[PDB]
Amino acid sequence: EIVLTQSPGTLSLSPGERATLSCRASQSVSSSYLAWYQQKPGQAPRLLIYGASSRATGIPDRFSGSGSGTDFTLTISRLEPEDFAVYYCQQYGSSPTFGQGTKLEIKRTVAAPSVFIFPPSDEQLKSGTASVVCLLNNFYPREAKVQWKVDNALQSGNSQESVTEQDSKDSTYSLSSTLTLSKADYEKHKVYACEVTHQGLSSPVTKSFNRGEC
Amino acid sequence: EIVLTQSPGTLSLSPGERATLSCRASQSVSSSYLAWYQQKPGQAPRLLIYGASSRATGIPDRFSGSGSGTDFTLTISRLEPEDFAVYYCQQYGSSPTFGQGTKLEIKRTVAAPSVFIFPPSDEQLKSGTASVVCLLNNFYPREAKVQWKVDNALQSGNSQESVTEQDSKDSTYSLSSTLTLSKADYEKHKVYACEVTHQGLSSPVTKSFNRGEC
Amino acid sequence: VQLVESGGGLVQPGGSLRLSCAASGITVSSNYMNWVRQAPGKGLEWVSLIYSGGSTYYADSVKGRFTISRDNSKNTLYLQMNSLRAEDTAVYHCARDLVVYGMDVWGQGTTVTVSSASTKGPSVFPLAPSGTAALGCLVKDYFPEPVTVSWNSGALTSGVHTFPAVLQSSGLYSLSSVVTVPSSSLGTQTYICNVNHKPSNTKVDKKVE
Amino acid sequence: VQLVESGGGLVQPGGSLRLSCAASGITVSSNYMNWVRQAPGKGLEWVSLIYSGGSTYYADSVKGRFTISRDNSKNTLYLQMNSLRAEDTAVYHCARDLVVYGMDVWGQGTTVTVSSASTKGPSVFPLAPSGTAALGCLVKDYFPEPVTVSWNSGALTSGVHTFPAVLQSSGLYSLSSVVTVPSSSLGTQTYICNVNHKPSNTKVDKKVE
Repeated sequence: EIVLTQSPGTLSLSPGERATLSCRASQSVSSSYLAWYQQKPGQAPRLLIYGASSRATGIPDRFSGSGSGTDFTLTISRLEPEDFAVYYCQQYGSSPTFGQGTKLEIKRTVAAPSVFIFPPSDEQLKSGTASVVCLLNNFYPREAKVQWKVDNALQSGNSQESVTEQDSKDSTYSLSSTLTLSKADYEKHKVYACEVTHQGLSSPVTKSFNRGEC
Repeated sequence: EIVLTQSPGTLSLSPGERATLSCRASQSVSSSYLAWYQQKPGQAPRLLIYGASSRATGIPDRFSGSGSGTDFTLTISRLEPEDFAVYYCQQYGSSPTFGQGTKLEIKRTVAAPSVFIFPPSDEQLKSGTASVVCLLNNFYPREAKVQWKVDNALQSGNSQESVTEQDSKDSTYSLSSTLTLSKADYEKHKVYACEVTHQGLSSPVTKSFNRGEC
Repeated sequence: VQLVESGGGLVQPGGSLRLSCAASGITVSSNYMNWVRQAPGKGLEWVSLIYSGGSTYYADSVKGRFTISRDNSKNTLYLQMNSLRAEDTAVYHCARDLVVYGMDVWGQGTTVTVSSASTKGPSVFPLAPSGTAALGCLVKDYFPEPVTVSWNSGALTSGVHTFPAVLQSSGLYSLSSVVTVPSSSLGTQTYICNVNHKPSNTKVDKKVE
Repeated sequence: VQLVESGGGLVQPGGSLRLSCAASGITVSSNYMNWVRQAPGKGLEWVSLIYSGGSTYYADSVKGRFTISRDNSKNTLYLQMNSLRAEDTAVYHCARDLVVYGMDVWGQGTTVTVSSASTKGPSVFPLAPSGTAALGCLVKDYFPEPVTVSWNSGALTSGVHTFPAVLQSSGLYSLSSVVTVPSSSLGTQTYICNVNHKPSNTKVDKKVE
């Protein structure tokens, strides 16, 4: 079957510049079936390119397809604000197949995060489960690492993360890493730390608390 | 494909006697897919025989199947009143196909019809259409002929027939024939004859009227 | 153990409709299932087969216009019909196929009527006589079926014959209902047929004299 | 020119549901029509194709569980989902394929969720603090989607961060909502998060201190 690998996983550029998106097929592929689509959050996709180089009606002049065989390239000459979204490529043999997707992202000043750690609320410690939340407020770039340490012991597989959409005001990100533990296993240690590693920090910041200490 | 040919189309026998319904297949056929069904007037079919000679549960001993190759026969050893219905046969290759159906009705005496003819009402002659009705009441067997003579002109393609189900009390049928003409074509002629022909009549009886004579 | 059909009604030529078949006693997802129709006064006609493994089979008369499907959580078989024609007018059954053991469970079925007609009411004209006398009523030009014709509001039944409707060239139905009485009673007993056609909210009571 | 999807909702694992796609501006029976779903935070996955001529094609992940149908006069494309699983939880779109000219018309879609989950209630725990300070509210163990989190009944908006929900091992969602305020205003301003989960008839105002 046909498989379409889009590169890169996410492209990071500022307005006015030129984006060069890459769609890659697994075998030689016709240039008449390879459509490009644009999808903005919470909306259906928009057809941008069809065939391989043709603008759908109502698609302005900044958008342009190219390529053939196995490598095809959507290119946007001069980026505008409304062009930051996700872009998929189509190919169609016996049936349609899509690519995984490429994200556009606003490059900004390399900004350090704001690192906070919270202990479990006393209410939740009655229910029998402890959630230890670590907040990283407004950093850039999106790429960071949260490492939970419990009594000088690396924590693995018991945390979960989530991130917000690139903020429309200061074009930065925010992350929430939740460590979940049983009340019994919580009461078995003392030092809970969250050591963050980001490009805006000269050395890894570590916020921490000690259990049961006002 | 497979095509099934039941014979006879209409089998007439009295209660008690033995019924031999025939089903004919257009080509060689496996005895393992051939079923018989019973349909009483206004009821969904009932599975009677499956495979070729196997009674479905709830079906009495009086029913019994047989046959192989291209000819098969359903056999009702001793008829009963509730066995007077239509009987279909099934065969099946890539998909099911059925037969045309055999009607099994009561065989009674040779009772002669009683003929009546009706002119179009004055109310309809205001509408602009003339329906002339001829009635044949309580007769057996079902096989009869109705002929319209308008001024001794045998009328063709302008009449219709319908017949009641064999009556539950005396095992007799009844037929209705309607001659639809226009008010102008009706008033062009005088004698509207309906000449009936049946086995209970030594010679055909005609009932007729003269248009506009009280 | 039951098979109950729904969805059947009136549709114009070129329209569509979907027939429901709610099952209890057998699970549709685990059976060969069939759709078999019966045109008026005609024999049975297989239409749609569906394997328990999703594979489907249709007769050449409805290929490309019908679609058979099911719904396991609800335990209901469906038959979708598109681009309907007049010939498709029939009563439709859903039945379980055991292939080698025949079809052992049927549903009473639903009635489907395709025509480009409307839903009008019938006119009642009389049929008057001149050793038994004959008189009757003509219920002509009405769509759709049925109508109900009694005599004397149900008192007169001995000797009554109401006929099967005929579908005229106009696309409208028409039938006749008669009764045979002793000739002498023509001047003593009053004869009135009773015609009701629920589709058109029409009820008529006509005196034959 | 529109494609309007209906039918989406919650289904237990192993149950069945049918989705609708109402059209205007294109006539469905003449077009290639496609069903394409999108799981939360995933990409586009092609699901079901249907030719103008009725030929069907399915992706291997749904072959045997999904049926694609239409209906000419109702101009509505359908998708029958059977034996649903957890993976099929997604937003489901219908689109008009022009093959070479790609898919030029799409619908905003209807959301499908699959889970033996129940409904419970979102427990709201405080995220209390002890240059700038941070406080928040942990909304934990509610299902299904979604919840609305405001602060000071809408007054405080500057610096608020409502995180997208994560789905825990129990089959239960959970998210956090935080706000950064000046470190001094801790003793003077009252901070209460406002949480509302309409499915479970649950609204909470928790004070963080």
